[PDB]
Amino acid sequence: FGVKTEQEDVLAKELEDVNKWGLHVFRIAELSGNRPLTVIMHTIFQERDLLKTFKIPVDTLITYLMTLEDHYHADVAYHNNIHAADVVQSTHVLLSTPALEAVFTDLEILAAIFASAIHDVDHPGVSNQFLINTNSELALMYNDSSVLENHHLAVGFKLLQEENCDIFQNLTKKQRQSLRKMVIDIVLATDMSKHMNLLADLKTMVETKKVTSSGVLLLDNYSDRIQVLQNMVHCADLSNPTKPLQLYRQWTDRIMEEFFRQGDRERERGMEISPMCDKHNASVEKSQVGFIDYIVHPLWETWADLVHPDAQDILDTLEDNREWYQSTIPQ
Ligand SMILES: O=c1c2cccnc2n(-c2cccc([N+](=O)[O-])c2)c(=O)n1Cc1ccncc1
Ligand SMILES: [Mg+2]
Ligand SMILES: [Zn+2]
Repeated sequence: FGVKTEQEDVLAKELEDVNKWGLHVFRIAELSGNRPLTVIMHTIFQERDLLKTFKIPVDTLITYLMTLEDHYHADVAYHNNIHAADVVQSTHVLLSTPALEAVFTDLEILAAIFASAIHDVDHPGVSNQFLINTNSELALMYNDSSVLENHHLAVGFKLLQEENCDIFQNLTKKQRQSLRKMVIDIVLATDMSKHMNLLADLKTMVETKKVTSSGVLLLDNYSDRIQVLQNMVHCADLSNPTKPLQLYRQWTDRIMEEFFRQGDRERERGMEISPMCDKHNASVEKSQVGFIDYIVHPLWETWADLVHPDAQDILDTLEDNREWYQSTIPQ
């Protein structure tokens, strides 16, 4: 016809909030026919002019994106395509913070967004330790070391080889080598076993924080640049408690569903039930307050310092949600 369907128009209107924290990502998932990752990535690529800059054919991008999304598991409650789309969109917002204006190149931006899109692809909904303890083929391949995170990368890159999926076909070898290194460095840093070290180095960076009069951040070497990009995507990955409570509670329900399912599998197998995975011995409210106090608030407070005052509202929202859960603990 040449004109959008009414569902497509309603989807387009929702996507006008692509640059805002708290996008209605679950509504977009529904309106797009469970294509949140494809539609959100396409919108962001168009907005940042990445198709023109990197000479990506539009049909190749849509084909690759649909293929990537298809390799997230629809049966997995949390680590699915909706989570991927959320992490992409959250990274997209963080990249555009005033404190980071003109800091990153288009290739570095491409790296952060692509890494976000692929960072949990083909997740089975169980932890690295579950895969290790069962002597899974994946664990054997990857020597029990960042098993899932290595796999997410291998799959994200492998899918480029499917029919009309090589979205990097026009990049030079130099551009591809740089992009690849950045993407690998970012996704391997999403392993939660790397969190404390990652946070340690972010703190040190804030301690030595340098800024150019009219104060955008100053980053002079790859180590500093990649460190900020790694922590940015890690912040996006751990951004659920910083969103409006209506969104945050949906994510909590999903991750508890996934965790309890793993616990049920551990129980039926005679394995010890992993932390937070026992549906018969859970303290959801207590656990969220602990999660925030020990992991999420320390990370985000440090990020907020790096980009001060850009992240004040995000940090305020986190603190409100923390107090809500705290007030909800049965004594
Ligand atoms: O993003 C969230 C997450 C997001 C929303 C709600 N809860 C989350 N929790 C969570 C769940 C139960 C208990 C605790 N705890 O610290 O005691 C944390 C989590 O660990 N992450 C990070 C994470 C996500 C996926 N796999 C492992 C860790
Ligand atoms: Mg992960
Ligand atoms: Zn993730």
